[PDB]
Amino acid sequence: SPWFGMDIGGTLVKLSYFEPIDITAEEEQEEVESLKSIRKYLTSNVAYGSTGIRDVHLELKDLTLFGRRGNLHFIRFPTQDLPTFIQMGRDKNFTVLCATGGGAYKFEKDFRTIGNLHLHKLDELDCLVKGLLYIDSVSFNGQAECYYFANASEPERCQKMPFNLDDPYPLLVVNIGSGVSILAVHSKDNYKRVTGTSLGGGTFLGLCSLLTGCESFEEALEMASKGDSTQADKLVRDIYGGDYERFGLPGWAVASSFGNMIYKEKRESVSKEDLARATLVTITNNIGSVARMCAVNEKINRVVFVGNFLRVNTLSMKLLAYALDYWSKGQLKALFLEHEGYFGAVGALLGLPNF
Amino acid sequence: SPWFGMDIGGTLVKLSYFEPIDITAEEEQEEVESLKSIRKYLTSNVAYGSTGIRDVHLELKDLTLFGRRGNLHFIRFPTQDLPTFIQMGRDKNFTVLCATGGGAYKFEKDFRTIGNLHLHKLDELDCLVKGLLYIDSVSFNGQAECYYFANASEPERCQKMPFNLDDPYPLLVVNIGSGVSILAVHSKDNYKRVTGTSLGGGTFLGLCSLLTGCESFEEALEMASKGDSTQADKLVRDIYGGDYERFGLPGWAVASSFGNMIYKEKRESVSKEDLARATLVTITNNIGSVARMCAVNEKINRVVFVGNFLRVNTLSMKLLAYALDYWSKGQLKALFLEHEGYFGAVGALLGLPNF
Ligand SMILES: Nc1ncnc2c1ncn2[C@@H]1O[C@H](COP(=O)(O)OP(=O)(O)O)[C@@H](O)[C@H]1O
Ligand SMILES: Nc1ncnc2c1ncn2[C@@H]1O[C@H](COP(=O)(O)OP(=O)(O)O)[C@@H](O)[C@H]1O
Ligand SMILES: CC(C)(COP(=O)(O)O)[C@@H](O)C(=O)NCCC(=O)O
Ligand SMILES: CC(C)(COP(=O)(O)O)[C@@H](O)C(=O)NCCC(=O)O
Ligand SMILES: [Mg+2]
Ligand SMILES: [Mg+2]
Repeated sequence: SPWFGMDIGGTLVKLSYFEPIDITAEEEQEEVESLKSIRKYLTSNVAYGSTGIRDVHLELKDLTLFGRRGNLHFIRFPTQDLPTFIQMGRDKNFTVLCATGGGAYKFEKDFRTIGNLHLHKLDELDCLVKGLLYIDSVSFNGQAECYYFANASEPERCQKMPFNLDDPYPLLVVNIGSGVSILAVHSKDNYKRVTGTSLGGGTFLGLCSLLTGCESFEEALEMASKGDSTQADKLVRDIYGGDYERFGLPGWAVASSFGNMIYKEKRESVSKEDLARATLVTITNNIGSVARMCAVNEKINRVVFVGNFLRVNTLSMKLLAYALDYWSKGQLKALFLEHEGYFGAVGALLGLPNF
Repeated sequence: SPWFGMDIGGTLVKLSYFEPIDITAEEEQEEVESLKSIRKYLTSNVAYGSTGIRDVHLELKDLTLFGRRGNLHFIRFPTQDLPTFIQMGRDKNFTVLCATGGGAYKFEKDFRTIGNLHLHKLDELDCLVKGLLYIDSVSFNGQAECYYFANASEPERCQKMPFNLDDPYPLLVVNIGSGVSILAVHSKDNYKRVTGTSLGGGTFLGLCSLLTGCESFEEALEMASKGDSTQADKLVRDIYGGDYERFGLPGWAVASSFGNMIYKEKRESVSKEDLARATLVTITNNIGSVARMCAVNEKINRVVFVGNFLRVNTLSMKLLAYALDYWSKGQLKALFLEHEGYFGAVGALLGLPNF
């Protein structure tokens, strides 16, 4: 029985797979052909079908788990293609699946079309916390799982640097997926969802597809990297002529996101790249402001950002870093994690002894 | 010297004008022709040029102010047309102007092209608080200035009803203009800006103009009233197949605003009206969530929404009413005000004895 953990989100399916590497001569000879066939397919390919990708760089090598040495693999595909994944799962050639995310419920009846399959569902928040605390405790092949941006307010000094979660309590976890959930973790047993926002990575991608015609998340990020968001955004200085110093708003801060788009003349001169950047900046800053308000409210100064909205997205990471640093006068730290999108999948996999 | 108060915003200029009605026979005969000419122009017209409007329905009749009986008029035009207002102010025919808003600073040098004019600038937040507490204390021609939506969670029962601010402390004031400023008013002397958000009425109008081609705020509201925002928004049930009951998210709540727009097929079947509604719903709910988080943080259960984003906008008012009521289990009251956009202009006018 292959060891999988699956987090089925609104947008992406995330899959963690533990490949045993201590396979004895007897076990290897007595391996079922279809089980041996899955292991070879998963480790001999980095693209699966037309939409599955294995994030080779995230692999945890020579991990001990359930008393076996093996490697932890990380795989992702769009939730839209889960039916293809399932139809191939029913391939005549071919087992316990721990699943979390909204789609463990939505697609429960579909998984049970695989006759030799028992589906155990696990709570999304439970799996996220367990997964995060586990990955950080085994480290990233000896490197820190958790990093931050030192001197996030100074550009010529800003650089990524490791961060130590040896005691990670208390902790605010901001999960930026399709939407946004915010968790307060006080201990490994005491955590709660304190709020969320529907203005998440789906909002960026949805709005940006509407405004610019971009076809992918990556194309949107690369358009955004070429844009100037101040072309679409009305700034404090467009209203004051300078700074609003009585309340500490500098002239370059955004007063109204997309506020310059109320003028036909400005809508006509704005580029898709500007709009892509304005969308990203607007979604990111609003998340950072909500996160800041929860942190102050929960009296928690470490805020960890996870989820896939930040994959290959350094612009948002820096925006979040700079924003928490600036508005909090340094008392709030934005924290990031190499395995950002996969913690639910890992936490699900860790629920395997419970069945 | 005419008595004006002017709040020059990022989008709209708001003007309060006190028309004296106790004009004695001597004063009337000895009135300067150009001062008599301004009074007749302002009270004999409801549209001024092509963009000025007098909100006749908001007039405060037979008010006593600075020891004179008169009427309080409320006028608005786009900040874009302030230069026209000023060039006509320099008309050879023709005096102290108290001004607030970012534009009192931005256009300070322009006002001084009017030779017989002394410009005194006043702080925006100061004027807002003074104006609000003053209008509510003189009432709306005997009716309550402040109202709310009783049973905001039940549709067949939801109705506007008066609300009493005889003691209005503490108070959270959420000013939804181009952007959003949030004030905590603990007393008439002790108030502070506690946060804000750049996702304000300019964001709704800017995004909606981009997405739908609407030419005006009113056209956007009327498009929104015909739309179905769930066509653009991904809901909890699109992800879970139903409710996320472990954390009390019903299946109809928005999981990801505009989240369904990541699918080419859905972008192709969505209508401008749907997009108009999704924009309004997304901006409004995010403001209501931020407001809820400040209220809980400031330990204040009365939240007053002002600014012009809500003029002729009952959909947003109800969304804000329902949202504060629902998420707070009834302990938070959304409050609204007949004179929503004009409190800064009134507060400025009240600074007149100080000069
Ligand atoms: N390859 C990708 N395909 C689609 N969306 C991506 C991709 N990479 C990053 N994203 C972003 O991640 C977000 C979803 O992150 P994720 O945490 O997996 O969400 P969910 O749990 O809702 O599926 C998307 O909204 C998008 O902004
Ligand atoms: N006639 C209108 N023209 C333009 N915007 C309007 C109008 N009526 C309502 N609005 C909305 O009010 C918002 C501005 O409100 P207001 O409080 O006057 O802002 P500001 O102080 O920044 O000028 C606009 O963003 C728009 O959403
Ligand atoms: C409902 C969700 C937990 C779904 O999880 P996801 O697929 O985004 O990982 C998340 O989208 C969310 O919390 N959205 C915010 C909804 C709200 O709090 O109003
Ligand atoms: C800067 C402003 C006070 C300008 O006032 P306005 O013209 O919107 O009435 C307001 O747009 C605002 O507070 N925006 C939010 C900016 C922020 O807090 O990040
Ligand atoms: Mg998720
Ligand atoms: Mg204003």
